[PDB]
Amino acid sequence: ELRSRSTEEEVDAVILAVYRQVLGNDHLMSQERLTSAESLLRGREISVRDFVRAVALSEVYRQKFFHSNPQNRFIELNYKHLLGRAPYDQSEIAFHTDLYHQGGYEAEINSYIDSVEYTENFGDWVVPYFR
Repeated sequence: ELRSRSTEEEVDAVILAVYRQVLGNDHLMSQERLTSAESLLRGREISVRDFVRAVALSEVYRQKFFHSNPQNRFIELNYKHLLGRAPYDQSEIAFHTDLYHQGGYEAEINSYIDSVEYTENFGDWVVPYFR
């Protein structure tokens, strides 16, 4: 699914699809919906990537995958949700454990989202999907 201009139903589908990919489902509580960022995306004020980022940096993502998971599970889940793939091997897990230890939560999350690999596969306007 890609952005563009025709949207409306399309925008709606993009929004739900981002939730499904990044959080694992699109049936969240209303307190969990990032309605402000949804509005920006709909109004074309931010991109699909921006919206993916807002979801991954939200308290919803933090509580779902980060806080109550061992670090290596958090990392594996980052790979699956943000890049649409499992880590290639344990070296990727070691590398991001070091990244996290050194830069913190947001540095870790943004590493995937701003990555060349993300740009290459999804860019600014395609909803991430499992590859």
